[PDB]
Formats: sequence, C-alpha cells, structure tokens
Amino acid sequence: HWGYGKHNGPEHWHKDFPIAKGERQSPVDIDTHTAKYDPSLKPLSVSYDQATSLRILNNGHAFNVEFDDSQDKAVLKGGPLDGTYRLIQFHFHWGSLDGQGSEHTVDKKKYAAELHLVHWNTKYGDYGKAVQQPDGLAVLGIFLKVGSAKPGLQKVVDVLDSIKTKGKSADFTNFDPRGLLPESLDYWTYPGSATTPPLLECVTWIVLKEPISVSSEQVLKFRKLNFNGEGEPEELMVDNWRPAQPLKNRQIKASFK
Ligand SMILES: NS(=O)(=O)c1nc2ccccc2s1
Ligand SMILES: NS(=O)(=O)c1nc2ccccc2s1
Ligand SMILES: [Zn+2]
Repeated sequence: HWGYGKHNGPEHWHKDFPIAKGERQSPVDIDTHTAKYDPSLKPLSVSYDQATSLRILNNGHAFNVEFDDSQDKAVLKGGPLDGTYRLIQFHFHWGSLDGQGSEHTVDKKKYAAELHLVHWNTKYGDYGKAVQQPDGLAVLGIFLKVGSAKPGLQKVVDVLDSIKTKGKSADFTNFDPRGLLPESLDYWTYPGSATTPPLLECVTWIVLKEPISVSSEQVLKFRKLNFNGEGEPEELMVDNWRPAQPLKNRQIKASFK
C-alpha cells in the first residue's frame, strides 16, 4: 500500500491512483507575486462555536481529530464557497526537521507543518457522496512555523503518546479548533485535490496567509508518532507531506491586497 517511505512514497502513487498526474492536483506552490487579488471574493466565515470533537485516530499516515458532522455545527462558508461545508476532521502534515513539512509552499518556502481542516458540502448529503463531486470538499490550510508555543495545540500534543501506532484511537471530546487559527483570515484559493490517495479532484483549497507559531517541543512530539502498527518495526511518522504538483491551467486568487 501507499505511504511516504522510500518505496511507496508520492512518486509511486500514480501506479495505483492515475489521477495523481491529473489536471487539478494538490498541493501547489503559491507564487505570491502571480496570485491576483480578487475583489469578488468574500470574507471567510469560520463558524466553529458549536464544534463537537469526538475522537483522535492514528490512521497510519497522520492523526485525525474527528468531529460529529451528523448535523450543521462547525461549518465553513463564504469566501470562494457556495453553500455550507461541515467540518469532519482535521490533521497535519509535518517534517523530520523544521525546514520541511508543509504541502503547499509559498514562493517555494516550505513551512515546518501544515494543518488541514476538512469540510464537506452538505448539498451532497454525506461525505462519501461529496468526495465524488468537483465542489465536494473545502479544506482550510494553515501553515505552522516554529517559534512560540501554540496554547490551543497542547491538548492535541499531550494525547499523542496514547495513539503512537497505526490503528490506535482515543476519546477526544470538547476540543476547540478555534485555538488553532491565526489572527488574520486573509487567504489564497484555488481548485485542487485531496493530497493523499485516492487524490480525488474534489477540493476547493483555502490556504491562510498567516502561519501559526508552535514550539519546537510541540512539533517534536508529532515526530514521535509511528507510521507502523503496534509491535511492528518502528518507522517514525515524519515527512508525511506530498510535494507541490504542477499548477497546469489554474489561477490562485488572493482575498487581500
Ligand atoms: N504508491 S502505490 O502505487 O499506491 C504502491 N506502492 C507500493 C510498493 C510496494 C508494494 C505495494 C505498493 S502500492
Ligand atoms: N490532505 S487533504 O487534502 O486534506 C485530504 N486528503 C484526503 C483523502 C481522502 C479523502 C479526504 C481527504 S482530505
Ligand atoms: Zn492533509
């Protein structure tokens, strides 16, 4: 199966998921000079006041914090989006060292990590139907740089010891994802894809310009997770990021001047 090892990493994925060479793959490099301000974009509406987290899972490629998406509670609207998108999970991608880890890049700069808050379009009724549609998902991407600690992240880092290996989960209720946002909601947006197999071309990307700061100690704890299952040879969960893909016939729009 696919992964981020020496023999099953991103350069191999196309053999089982041919869409990997498709026309709207993600992530991409964001060339800040070429991205054009679009005055027709609206402010984002991030409405997480009623978010209900449930569980955290090590799925062998990242850890997902899962939400109750059985009704509209935590939703994303506005910006480039038509309609309402429900938060289903968030996860991160990160590096073996601070100089890499993000999936999107900004003028070729790689950040230490990248947070993805994944939302599905409620007009399709369920998540599984939404991922089959070109406007089925909206992923809010947030860069992480290493500096001061992010207080709102600490509850996540502290549970990681309990989900070290693939297939382990833990209760994770009452977590407020608003504590993972930066101050500004200025963003770039473009049409793309999921960044892990099956790489479906169903995502409207909304990538925030302002990174959040996390401490070295916080990201070091991400790097103690394992890709492998319990009792298997230890493979540290690091460098679980897909590199930038060709932009092809796409424009990246900016919400800001
Ligand atoms: N990256 S993938 O095409 O999905 C894939 N790579 C490999 C390598 C060895 C054994 C099975 C698979 S499946
Ligand atoms: N990493 S991501 O683009 O946020 C993402 N990848 C996938 C793969 C399958 C289904 C949903 C998503 S959301
Ligand atoms: Zn992701």
